[PDB]
Amino acid sequence: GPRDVALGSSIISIKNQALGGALLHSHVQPFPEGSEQQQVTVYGYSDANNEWFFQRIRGVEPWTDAENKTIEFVKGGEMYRLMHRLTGKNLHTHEVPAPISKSEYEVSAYGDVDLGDYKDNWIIEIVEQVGEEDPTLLHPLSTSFRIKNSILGCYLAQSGKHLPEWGFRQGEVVCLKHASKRDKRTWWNIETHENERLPQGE
Repeated sequence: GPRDVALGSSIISIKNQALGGALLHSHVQPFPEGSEQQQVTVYGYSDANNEWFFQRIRGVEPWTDAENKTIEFVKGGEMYRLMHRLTGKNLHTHEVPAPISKSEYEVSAYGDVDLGDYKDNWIIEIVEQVGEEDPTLLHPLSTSFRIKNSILGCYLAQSGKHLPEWGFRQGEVVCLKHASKRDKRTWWNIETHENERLPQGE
């Protein structure tokens, strides 16, 4: 994949860095309780349901494919939405107990490019850059980053718990309250990166 992730046109999968860390995932299956919205999980194999792309925050006009004039790069410290590619939904959280980790917040996929709320805005916080590439940008594999909800202030995390059979026993994803900086369940990296507009990164 290309070395720098772009807003909108970069298709990425995102891997958790804790032990047993897997790929951020969504599918057209609802939570049976909680908010009953579309599930978000982690999955262990390559799959089109692992594909996400970055979108502009709620509050400004969104990026669209017809925007051929400009390529913008995702920057540490800035806010973005994360869109599930196949379903078009926003990575979402809210003050709802998580399915298994009842003291944490449930994470779902909700809405679309136009519909949702400001809990779809996440701060991308870069916490480690391997190599001497632009420290402000996201690079596949070498960048570790955290995903902090702009409204609730919690961190996206692979909890370590497994969902029941209704979540195909995939891994629970939560928004951790009071996470430590060095809690690797809240550390993520770009695993795969696809973008036809960018120089390929050999």
